[PDB]
Amino acid sequence: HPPVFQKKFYIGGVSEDARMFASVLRVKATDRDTGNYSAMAYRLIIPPIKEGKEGFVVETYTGLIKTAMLFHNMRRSYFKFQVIATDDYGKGLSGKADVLVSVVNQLDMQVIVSNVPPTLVEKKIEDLTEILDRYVQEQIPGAKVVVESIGARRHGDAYSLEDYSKCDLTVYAIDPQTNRAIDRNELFKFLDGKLLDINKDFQPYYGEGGRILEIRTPEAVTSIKKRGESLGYTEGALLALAFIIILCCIPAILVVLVSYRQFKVR
Amino acid sequence: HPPVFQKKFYIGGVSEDARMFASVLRVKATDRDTGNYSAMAYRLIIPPIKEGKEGFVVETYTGLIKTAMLFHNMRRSYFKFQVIATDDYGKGLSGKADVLVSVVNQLDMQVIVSNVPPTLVEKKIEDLTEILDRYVQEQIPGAKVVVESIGARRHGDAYSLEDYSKCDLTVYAIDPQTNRAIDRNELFKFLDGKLLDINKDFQPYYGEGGRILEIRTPEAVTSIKKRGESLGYTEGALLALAFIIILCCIPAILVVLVSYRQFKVR
Amino acid sequence: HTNYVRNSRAVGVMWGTLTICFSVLVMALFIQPYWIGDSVQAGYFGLFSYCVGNVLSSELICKGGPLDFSSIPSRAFKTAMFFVALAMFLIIGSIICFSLFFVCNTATVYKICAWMQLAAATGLMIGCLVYPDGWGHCTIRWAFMLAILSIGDALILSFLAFVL
Amino acid sequence: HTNYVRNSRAVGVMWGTLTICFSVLVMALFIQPYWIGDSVQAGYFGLFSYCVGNVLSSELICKGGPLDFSSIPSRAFKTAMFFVALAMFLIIGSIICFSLFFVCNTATVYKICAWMQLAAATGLMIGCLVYPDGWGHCTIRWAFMLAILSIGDALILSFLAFVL
Repeated sequence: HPPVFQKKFYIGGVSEDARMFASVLRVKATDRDTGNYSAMAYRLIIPPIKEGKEGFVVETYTGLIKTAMLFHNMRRSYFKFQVIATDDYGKGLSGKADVLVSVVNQLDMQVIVSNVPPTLVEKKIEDLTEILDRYVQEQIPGAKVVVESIGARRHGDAYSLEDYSKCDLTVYAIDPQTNRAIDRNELFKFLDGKLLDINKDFQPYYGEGGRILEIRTPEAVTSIKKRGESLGYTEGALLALAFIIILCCIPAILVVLVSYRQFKVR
Repeated sequence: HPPVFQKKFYIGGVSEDARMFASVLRVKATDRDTGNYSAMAYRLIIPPIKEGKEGFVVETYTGLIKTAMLFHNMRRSYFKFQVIATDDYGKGLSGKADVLVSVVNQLDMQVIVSNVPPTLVEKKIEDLTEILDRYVQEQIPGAKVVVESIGARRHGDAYSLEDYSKCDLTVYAIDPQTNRAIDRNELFKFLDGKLLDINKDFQPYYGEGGRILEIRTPEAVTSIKKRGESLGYTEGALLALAFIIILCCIPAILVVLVSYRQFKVR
Repeated sequence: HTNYVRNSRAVGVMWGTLTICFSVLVMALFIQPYWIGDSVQAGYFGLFSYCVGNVLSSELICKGGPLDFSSIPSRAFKTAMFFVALAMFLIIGSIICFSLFFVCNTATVYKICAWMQLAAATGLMIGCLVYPDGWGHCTIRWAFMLAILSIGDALILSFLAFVL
Repeated sequence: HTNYVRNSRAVGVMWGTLTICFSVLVMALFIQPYWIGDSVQAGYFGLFSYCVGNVLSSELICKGGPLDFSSIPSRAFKTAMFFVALAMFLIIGSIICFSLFFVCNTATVYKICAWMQLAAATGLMIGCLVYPDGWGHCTIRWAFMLAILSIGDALILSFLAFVL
């Protein structure tokens, strides 16, 4: 007998400098009645990719989707494929579903900062993403917050300190219609407009004296100005040489004009 | 009743630019007879770290060790701590064990290259590391191959291509005595001396027509020469200006010497 | 007209000095790494070789150097390279017309080097006009501005050379 | 002695030109980014500010610039900075002794600028000797080699200034 999916279209998304076989998500095609879904073999049906890439993989008895490709300078290479789940340890019947996965850069990142330790954040990240994608999908049904990395709060000397009482949370939702990565400013504005409604909700999750603080910009956005180089001073020295020598030659022209003029006079 | 560990000292190790909450390893303190070890709560006892770091974490009902700290320029900050496992969903008795974890750079990496697709490698990585740490611990009991990243084979234009028939495998073993990271050349030589003995062994694992090919050096070692800048040509232009002007002033000295000498003569 | 012949031989050896100064200036204009760049791709290309990359990428590869007469994309870049290389060899020949100063007349050699600096200013003007036709954001580097100051430089050198 | 006075006024305006050339040379020696570096830490420090980092690290921070008389570590670096800054202001004063050329005697102003270039060569010699005492691998950059060529440069300028 075939399994029963939770969502008929599971929804994924990864990043550019993500490593090989990173955690995309875990799937669950449930058994219908008996709950004997440990005999399920989650497998794939994958459309062909250039150069023979397998690209997106999954395990068998965990359902955890992993990656089989690198992303040197690739961007928004959105991939749709099929996933199956075979009953009877890979012998019974099956149902199939599809997954979209996007590949995001540093510029498709906005940090959520709250006033809690980050290990509690990564502990309760399931319910955190659950409450987010509960109160965000009223924008668009088809949005799914994809957590990138959960660090301590970057601040200080060129954003190189860590606050442990606070946290960094790197997220992005899903484009279900044009099916690609999402720029950081709509990532700001779709979240920031309903901030207090979810500040209500994290009291069984943050605890007490806890709330969402701010929605700020990552660190490598600042480095974009830094890698752009400019006019130095050695260059300016050579330009100053040219300006010096034309500044020398002009009075030479005028004095030799007066010279040949007085040569004509006397 | 307390659990039963597999090894009384579990052994870990991470890298420098590893991300937050990365897969260190999974622990297993087994139930002794009944096999009812789903009521085990794997928890920690951690010595204090500077600035209030929690640093190394673990989950509860999976045993998977994760990270709670970043590594801007840190190196060989080896950490020993305690781990517990409480019976009865966190109410029974416990046994305790310890874990050493090192933090390695790009320079503590050597790539294993074989002639197999990388997804089969990451599939059978358990048995791969098992056969490695079977036939390597005859060097030192206390060595544990720590796989960093499994990519396709870097070659081509400045090592920027991928071979899918072949594979990259970034490993390192463990220092159990001086308890720190291991440089790449002993990582080469401890493996390369018994290559054919393990080329025998991967025939149920690679399949047929498969063996270990070579033990080569990662890509970022080459970039170390590239970041070292040198004398340009604008610099050389200014030096040439100085050399020109001394080359002009020396015959001026000699001609004005002859000038004042002939002034003395006539 | 004693002070006027003082001025004559003075500005003659000034031709020598300032000419070899702009010889190494134009040679520096050749063997630089920076011609025209951009900061929004993200590249610091240079029309003989070109390092082109993307955002925050560390490793860059410039494609060229000692030419094969086919390495750079635009033939307009090849032709302007030939103009400015003729300007290079011209100013080396102007060092040679300084070397041929003591044999012939001053009014001879001044007209020789005058014809030289005329052709130098003309060829540099043409190459500087050719580059934007070979060509989309840009950040222009110091090469073209050094060249456009060298325009008026060789213009003033040729004007005072016609004066002498 | 007509050709000899030709030589006299010729090399006088040569003092003007080559002096202002080394004025902008020493000003370039000041406002560079590279003093002494190293490639095995991994840093490109510069004794007024210092960008120090490690292997393959992208972001660097130079610590200094317009000084506070306390920013740089070594007082020997501060004192050698004061020597070479006196050399800077000296060569600016040598542009001023070129500006005071038309009032007094030639033999007066040549001895003035001779005393100048004497003190310039002496102070640059002292600062170049001081830097290795302030100081472990190194890769020396082009600053010290430009300075050590400027040593013999100002030496030759002062020698021919004593000649004139």
